[PDB]
Amino acid sequence: LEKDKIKFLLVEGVHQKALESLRAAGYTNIEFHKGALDDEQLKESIRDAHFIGLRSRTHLTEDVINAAEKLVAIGAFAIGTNQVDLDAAAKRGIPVFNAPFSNTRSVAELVIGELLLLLRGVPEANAKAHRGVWNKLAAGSFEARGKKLGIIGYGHIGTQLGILAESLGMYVYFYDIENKLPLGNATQVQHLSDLLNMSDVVSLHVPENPSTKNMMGAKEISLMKPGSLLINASRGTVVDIPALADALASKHLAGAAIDVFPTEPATNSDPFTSPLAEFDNVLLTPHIGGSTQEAQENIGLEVAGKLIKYSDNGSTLSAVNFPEVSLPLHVGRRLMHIHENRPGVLTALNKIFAEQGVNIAAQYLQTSAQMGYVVIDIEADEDVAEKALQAMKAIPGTIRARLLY
Amino acid sequence: LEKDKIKFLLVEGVHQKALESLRAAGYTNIEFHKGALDDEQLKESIRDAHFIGLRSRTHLTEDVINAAEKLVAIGAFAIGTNQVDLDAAAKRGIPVFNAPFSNTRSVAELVIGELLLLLRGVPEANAKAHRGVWNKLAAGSFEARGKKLGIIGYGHIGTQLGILAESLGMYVYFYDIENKLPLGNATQVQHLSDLLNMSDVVSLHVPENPSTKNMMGAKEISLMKPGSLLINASRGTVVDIPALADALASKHLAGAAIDVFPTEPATNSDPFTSPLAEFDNVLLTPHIGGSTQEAQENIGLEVAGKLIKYSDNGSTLSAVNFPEVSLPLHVGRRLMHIHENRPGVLTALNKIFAEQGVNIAAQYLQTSAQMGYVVIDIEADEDVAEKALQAMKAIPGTIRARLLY
Amino acid sequence: LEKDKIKFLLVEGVHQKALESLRAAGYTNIEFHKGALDDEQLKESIRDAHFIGLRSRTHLTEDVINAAEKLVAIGAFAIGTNQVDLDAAAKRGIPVFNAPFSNTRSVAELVIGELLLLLRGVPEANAKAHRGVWNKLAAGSFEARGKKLGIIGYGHIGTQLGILAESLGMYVYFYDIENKLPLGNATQVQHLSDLLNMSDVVSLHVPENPSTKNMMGAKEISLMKPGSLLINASRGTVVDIPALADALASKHLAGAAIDVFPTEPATNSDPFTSPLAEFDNVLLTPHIGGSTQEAQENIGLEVAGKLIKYSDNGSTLSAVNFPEVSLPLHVGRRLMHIHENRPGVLTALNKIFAEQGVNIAAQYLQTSAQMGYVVIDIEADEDVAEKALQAMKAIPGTIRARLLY
Amino acid sequence: LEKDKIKFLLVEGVHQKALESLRAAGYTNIEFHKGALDDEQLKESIRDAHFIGLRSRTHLTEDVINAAEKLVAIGAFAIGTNQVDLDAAAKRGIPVFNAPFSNTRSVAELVIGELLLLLRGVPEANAKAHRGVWNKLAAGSFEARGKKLGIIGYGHIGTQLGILAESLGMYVYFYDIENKLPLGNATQVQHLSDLLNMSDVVSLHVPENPSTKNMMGAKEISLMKPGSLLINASRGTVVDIPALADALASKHLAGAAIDVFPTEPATNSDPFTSPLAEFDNVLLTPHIGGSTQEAQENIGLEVAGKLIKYSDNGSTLSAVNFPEVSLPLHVGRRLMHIHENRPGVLTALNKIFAEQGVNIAAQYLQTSAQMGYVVIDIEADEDVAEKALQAMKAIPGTIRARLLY
Ligand SMILES: NC(=O)C1=CN([C@@H]2O[C@H](COP(=O)(O)OP(=O)(O)OC[C@H]3O[C@@H](n4cnc5c(N)ncnc54)[C@H](O)[C@@H]3O)[C@@H](O)[C@H]2O)C=CC1
Ligand SMILES: NC(=O)C1=CN([C@@H]2O[C@H](COP(=O)(O)OP(=O)(O)OC[C@H]3O[C@@H](n4cnc5c(N)ncnc54)[C@H](O)[C@@H]3O)[C@@H](O)[C@H]2O)C=CC1
Ligand SMILES: NC(=O)C1=CN([C@@H]2O[C@H](COP(=O)(O)OP(=O)(O)OC[C@H]3O[C@@H](n4cnc5c(N)ncnc54)[C@H](O)[C@@H]3O)[C@@H](O)[C@H]2O)C=CC1
Ligand SMILES: NC(=O)C1=CN([C@@H]2O[C@H](COP(=O)(O)OP(=O)(O)OC[C@H]3O[C@@H](n4cnc5c(N)ncnc54)[C@H](O)[C@@H]3O)[C@@H](O)[C@H]2O)C=CC1
Repeated sequence: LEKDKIKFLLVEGVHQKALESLRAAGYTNIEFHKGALDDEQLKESIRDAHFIGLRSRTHLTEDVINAAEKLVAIGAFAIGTNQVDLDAAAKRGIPVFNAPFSNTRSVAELVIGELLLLLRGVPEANAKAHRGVWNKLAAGSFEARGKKLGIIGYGHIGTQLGILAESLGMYVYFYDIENKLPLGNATQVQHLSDLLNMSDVVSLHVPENPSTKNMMGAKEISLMKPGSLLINASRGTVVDIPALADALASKHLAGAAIDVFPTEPATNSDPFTSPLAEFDNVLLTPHIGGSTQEAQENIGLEVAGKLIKYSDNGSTLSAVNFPEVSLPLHVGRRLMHIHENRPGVLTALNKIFAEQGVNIAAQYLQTSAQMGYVVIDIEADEDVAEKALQAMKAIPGTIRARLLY
Repeated sequence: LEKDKIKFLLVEGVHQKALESLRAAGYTNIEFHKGALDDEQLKESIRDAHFIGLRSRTHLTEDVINAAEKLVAIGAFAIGTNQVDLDAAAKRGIPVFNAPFSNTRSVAELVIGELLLLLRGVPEANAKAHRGVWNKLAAGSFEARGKKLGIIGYGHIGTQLGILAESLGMYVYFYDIENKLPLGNATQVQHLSDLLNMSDVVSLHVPENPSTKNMMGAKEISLMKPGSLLINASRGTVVDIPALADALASKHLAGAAIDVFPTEPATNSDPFTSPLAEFDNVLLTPHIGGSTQEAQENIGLEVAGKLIKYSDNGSTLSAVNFPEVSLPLHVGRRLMHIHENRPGVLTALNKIFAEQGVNIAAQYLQTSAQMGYVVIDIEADEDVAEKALQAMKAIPGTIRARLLY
Repeated sequence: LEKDKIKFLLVEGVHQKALESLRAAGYTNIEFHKGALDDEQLKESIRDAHFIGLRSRTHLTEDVINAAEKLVAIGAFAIGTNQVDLDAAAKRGIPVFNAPFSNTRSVAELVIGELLLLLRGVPEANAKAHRGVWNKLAAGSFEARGKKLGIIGYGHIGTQLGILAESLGMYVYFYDIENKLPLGNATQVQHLSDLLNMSDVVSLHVPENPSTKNMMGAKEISLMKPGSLLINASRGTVVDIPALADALASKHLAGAAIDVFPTEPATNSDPFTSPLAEFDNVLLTPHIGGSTQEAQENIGLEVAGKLIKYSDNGSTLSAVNFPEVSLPLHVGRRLMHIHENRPGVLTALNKIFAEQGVNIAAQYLQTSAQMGYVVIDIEADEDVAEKALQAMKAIPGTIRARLLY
Repeated sequence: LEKDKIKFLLVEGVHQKALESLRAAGYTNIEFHKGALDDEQLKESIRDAHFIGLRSRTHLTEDVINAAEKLVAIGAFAIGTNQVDLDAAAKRGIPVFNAPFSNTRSVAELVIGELLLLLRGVPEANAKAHRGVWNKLAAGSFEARGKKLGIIGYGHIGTQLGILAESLGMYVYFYDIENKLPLGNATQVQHLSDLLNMSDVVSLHVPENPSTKNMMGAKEISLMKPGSLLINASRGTVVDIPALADALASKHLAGAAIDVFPTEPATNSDPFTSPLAEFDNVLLTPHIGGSTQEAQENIGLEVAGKLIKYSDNGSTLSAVNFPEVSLPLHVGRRLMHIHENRPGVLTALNKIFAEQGVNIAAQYLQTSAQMGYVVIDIEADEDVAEKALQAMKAIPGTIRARLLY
């Protein structure tokens, strides 16, 4: 304590729940910033920080990282991590954590909201009325009850959209490359062409990979029904946008709602441009599918939590660049040791304790191609432990070591 | 039999379902127009029409009414009846029907879909995207789940909305002038000003009358929760729009969705205007709160129902310009008499039967200020019912009479 | 008022809500008894009572009734009415009311409770342990989730059992002689033999009529599956009990739960006897399917309510021995008149008013084979009304007449 | 391959599902008995058994354990393990498995079905019917819906019960020693004495330990609601039965249902006794709270699972007499070592590899007071893994070792 000494750098305004999680766990040394940092402020604030929490805007680059001399772990208080040089962090024994599934509710809700209005032609009607034009009609406008919703991608987000969708009395269909257990009354469809053929609304919730690239093409969309609707709040590489423009202006689709795009304005000052901008029957949203207070508080708890666990017990459960290891806290003293993955290391580490008659209660080592990470609980008094820490460090191939408690 | 001679006039493209169930009832004499008729064509095609179904643009004026020789009843295949001269129709013993509550589901689905998006600031963000501005920001966006919906007017629409909002995880509170039995875990607040203080979202669902006129004024809006949303898809008299504008401008409210206005464009070619058109964080819809295909079908089944029933059995249950009468069909010949509300008419009608030894089985007479309407079941031959009808037709004060069967 | 004068006799301890309903409506002249009355106390308490409320134990016999000289209406605060001489009451113009559907919840709950334990062999195990015998086994014992429940009789009770049954994850099947709209996920089965063939538990909810007499016979029960269960909380004539004994002792059925029997102990002191009494795997209950506080308070409100409505406005909606008539309360003064169903009466009644220039606002007459009942609102001051009341009485065929307000 | 040589012994008629999923895993060497084995047959059929699955009557005693030459692991296909000598099994490096929570649904369905009937006084009324007494009386019978269920111990069973009780319309409150996240609209009461004051039905679902021993004593029972019900299907230590008897006798409680007792009959031929056997308004069941066919199948899938896993990959996750170890299967040859918990063993094991240039990929060692258990993945040939195994087997302190693959 010596915890009043362990420093937390937090940028881009994470949720205050992250901060109150740290305090609750006795970590008060917090430097907090609402916005993002230029390099000279970043390189300067980070250099004596044991942990950093950032969002999607800060680039933790190989050099920024090597400029940080006391850095123990990194927390992406967000989903994405590409703003971070994982291999750079990993070579310095710095694990990186994220919040992969902490805003599925926000995405599910957005698609409900959006399909209701698109079904009803409200976006077109809303834009028209902001330009003085009144357009009252029932023809072409539908209720949601009794319509068939097709979910492409039945994961965390796809499944919970399913539930909200039944609650409103929609029939729910879905297609995954994996077989899944239908929830509520949902039905899996074998071929995508059949799902497309009988859905009134189609919503995509797939990840970003060669199999999902331009997955919704001219061909696929020609397979949706006349007057159907396409929503993409997944990833911007998933839908062929020019194919969709053609489909909107020929009126094969009645509308659409898009949140993610092949290229996205780098910041809020840069211009947004898309051929879909000229259609009033389309909703366009600045990749905000997950951008809520509720979600921002979820991520702030999970990721703040994840950092505290690692500080307090060395858990790398769910680290994205690192060997996963965690150990239930039972007995004696905890140490950890990150090193190059080569023979003899673990035996040298344990030999430090066998030689002097010290018992080892538990140990967990896991490896990646090039690196090994181990946690040991040993039974000894403070002194012996301080000293073994010292000896652990000298082991050929040692990257880093720490006495946790 | 007789049913073939009975001509039905349908204008303005009512729902096929009206034709279908008129047909199932044994009514096949039908002139159907998907469009509106012109003075010249209306007056020549209604000349021999026993019934007419119309929508919102056909104007049933005393001129037209008094020319239509054979007319028995009118059906407004809509909620409103301002297009029809109710007083003239009444004067000729012609009941007017409509469908005040066949729109319930469309208005509720609309309120939900709007409150989802406003909470998320999507309308404003969509507006910005369409003009090339990217505004990615999670501050101020909220999930719907966990928030408090405050419903004013817990009737047909209020209650069904509360159900949906509970399926979304919202907490449902309401305020009404009389005491209501709550559905699910909704909660009646006894004072309005508490209902407004606590609500994240307020939605109005009340009639148009002296007591609701500008009921949401500056005072009431100033009581709503800071950063809350107001939604009105009830009627256009109900909310002071200028005061709503001030509330939005000062940022006391974070948005609204208005579907009805103090005055509305008559045609669709007519221009629309509103102080609220200056806000991107406001949804403005052209009074389409009930404009769906499903609603058109509800209205179609129900109003045809009401005409078929009035035809087959004289029921004026739910007529809007008329004494309400209904009588279970059990026995004998049923006869119908419409007359001036003055002493002695009822007696003379019944005397036709008493004096010739004919037993009366049922009779229901109700009155308006000015008119009497009475249905009668008698126990007699066909001949007798026929002569009776003739005598009835000559009772002083008589407006019209009919042998139903 | 003159309401402090109108007397209510209440026997057999109806729920106190009935009493507080009467007070709320200004009727305080209440004689209340917990138990039932012998004839000499009954003939004596009833003779000056305008209304009586009884249960299933008091026999209101033709003579008891004729002994009551001020009796206006009868209320069966229960379902059954056979304890009452309907034709005797009806010939004196006394309508009889009941509570036909005010305990469906109590019956639905009982069958849930009972099928859970029967599935689990708990009744047998419970009786065994009260005799010192411990019998722990899993074989033959099942959970309710995933079992198929067959409802024979999908009415008020059958439908709500369905809902409770799905809540527990049972598959719900049913058979009715009428086509019905399935609730939740319930399925109608065309032939009874198929329902019997695939139900794990079968529960009967049919009325008492020639079509339901011994409906469950040896034949039918040989059609249930080995180890299935039969529950009857409908009527005692519905199930062939000796057929069921044979089926229980051969173990074709694993158990049963019966609440109603062909003959039932006339009172609580008389001996109950049945061949099913020797089976521990059978539940036997003293026709208590509907016997709850909740139900007793429901019936007390409905029936007390029904009496007050008739006193206050002459409504005979739902009277079981009487012509149904009711009139919305609009204008002037209300009178009612019960009479023999013969020509001339109604004309004489209305003539009383036509002759002196008094307007009639509304009238509702309805008839049975032998009797007519009419309600009239007329527009006159107190005096004219008192007098017409007097004249109404003298009309040949008049049974009874009353000035309500 | 090897899997054929691996003999599985199943006694006491476990669920077919155990055989099925053992088979799917590639394990077909199976001796199955639907019944219990006698000393003489058990000891000769287990002699070469690699695994054994048993129930409650087979007594795995140190005599049997130490004779069984080839035994690797034991599976208690039940919740309890008192029949197995855990300490002896541990001493020989033989883990014991069971299924503590495969019974959840059966106990909940039981509590519901019992609370339905007790509220309705059916047990007492059924008891009377069976001896020829008819007791038709609605006073004191209540519907379940609207009443308050008070759950003590909101774990696996507590929570799932609260869900069912909410489907029945009951209000769900709970009390637990640590803070729980409520499901549906359940409500955690912070003081127990408030939970007891307000409850109409109390149900206990807590472990057997020093803190629960007679936790429902005279004091606690006297705090329950007058006319309330107590249900215990947790464990027999938890409730003072004599004091429960006094509460029932004084009519402070209106009934109870007890499934577990301070001592229980061993065989089914043994006699049962309880002061509570004097009450008709008490349900007594022979500790069958989890005795269903479905539970037998759950337990069958799960325990076989645990044996198959320990076989295929060494996981001792959830073993009851053993260090818990689990390791993701990624690379190389996996080896397993069980030994005395004393300095120097770990080091010698790892030295076998370090000194011959063999890379260690993962390792998980956990310890009990007295024993060490460690799994290891190495990067080496088949020959090498084989010689290694031999050397490992000779490390001082070694109890047993195994080349998993
Ligand atoms: N719009 C926004 O602001 C945000 C976007 N997302 C994105 O939404 C997507 C889904 O997120 P989660 O549901 O949590 O991911 P998930 O992994 O839980 O769901 C992905 C599902 O897609 C299925 N799938 C993968 N490839 C497929 C293929 N090519 N064809 C058909 N099905 C396929 C997988 O089997 C899996 O079930 C992700 O790409 C995520 O990044 C997530 C949060 C916010
Ligand atoms: N946007 C659209 O196209 C449509 C608008 N509507 C309008 O919606 C409104 C509500 O419709 P329904 O629920 O069907 O009507 P409803 O008659 O069923 O419900 C009206 C409720 O408001 C309550 N109420 C009356 N005055 C009140 C006051 N002063 N303060 C608080 N509560 C009051 C009444 O007690 C009643 O419960 C009506 O004005 C109707 O014309 C209905 C359908 C479509
Ligand atoms: N156990 C008790 O303490 C009580 C018994 N009951 C009895 O339960 C029965 C059902 O009550 P409710 O559901 O309110 O009556 P209900 O009339 O609402 O339901 C009767 C249903 O049975 C169907 N049905 C009639 N005859 C049939 C036939 N022969 N074959 C197949 N289906 C047939 C009808 O179509 C109708 O849907 C009644 O007999 C009632 O008296 C009701 C309350 C309490
Ligand atoms: N009748 C039967 O045949 C069966 C009996 N059981 C018994 O049921 C009991 C509960 O089972 P599960 O819910 O699976 O256990 P669980 O471990 O999942 O739940 C136990 C809960 O009780 C709480 N608790 C512990 N001590 C407490 C105390 N002093 N006061 C209040 N709460 C306390 C714990 O925090 C935990 O939430 C166990 O004793 C188990 O052995 C389980 C299955 C069948």
